[PDB]
Amino acid sequence: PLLVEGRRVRLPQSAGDLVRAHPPLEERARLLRGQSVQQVGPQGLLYVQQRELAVTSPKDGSISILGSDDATTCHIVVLRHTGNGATCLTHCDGTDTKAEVPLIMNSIKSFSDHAQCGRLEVHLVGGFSDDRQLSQKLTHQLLSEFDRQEDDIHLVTLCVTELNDREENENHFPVIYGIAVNIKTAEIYRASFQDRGPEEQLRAARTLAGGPMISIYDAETEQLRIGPYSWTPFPHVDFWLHQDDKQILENLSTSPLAEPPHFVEHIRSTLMFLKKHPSPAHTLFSGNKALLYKKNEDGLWEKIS
Repeated sequence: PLLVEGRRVRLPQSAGDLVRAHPPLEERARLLRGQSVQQVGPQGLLYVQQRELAVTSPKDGSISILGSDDATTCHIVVLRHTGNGATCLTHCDGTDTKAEVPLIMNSIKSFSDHAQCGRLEVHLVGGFSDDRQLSQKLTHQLLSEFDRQEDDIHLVTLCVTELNDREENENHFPVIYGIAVNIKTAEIYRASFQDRGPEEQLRAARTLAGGPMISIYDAETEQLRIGPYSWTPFPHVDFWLHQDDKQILENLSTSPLAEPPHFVEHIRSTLMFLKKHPSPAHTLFSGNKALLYKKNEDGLWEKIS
């Protein structure tokens, strides 16, 4: 079940009510939202896209930071076992929370040396007071699915939906769009990311074409493993490529007036990839082999094999 201050949480309950009833959550939300946004460089970074999951631990000699960005209604989730340091960061968008939380739980529960020290701590960040109720729905699903777990999960950070909302000219949007977690130190902080590779477009196209949440990193070998992926031709991709920015925003985003400034540019690059690669299973991959990337000496991703 989900625990706060050592006691089970009553659900359903709004995130605002939960934080207001528990000073520790209120303090964490105050501090997190008050932090200035740090521009995190590529060294030792594993950037996690929407509908992706990455897990590793302090033993990792390649990755020291996990992060994700560009969350509007989406929630960034961090689950960490404080004893062995195993840390999983996931960028949820509400596609299948019921299936995604078990992916996160198993990502962490496989790690050994978990009984002598520490405990499971979960962190939820993202969303806003969007008039489609999408953020609120995702908050409810995440809290519910984590609470259904048998293991004790300690809710430490809850900065979602109305807690993450701001208003300008009567339009609402998120305060926090992105966060990073330092595997070694366990620090979670507001972050932005300029380097979101490798295979940025391929991974974006997979999600835009409707793929489910996937785990992208193999901690044992310290390798990003991308694909193989498969999809059918994206409907009317040419048509959507030739629409103006406004129609792209209103139709390919569920929070049209809250997206970051480079949203349309990024989705156009993704649509172009889909137009160029209508069926990638046998053209971007050979022998059902994944694309393998490792960190080089200077901390940047490099393709191998």
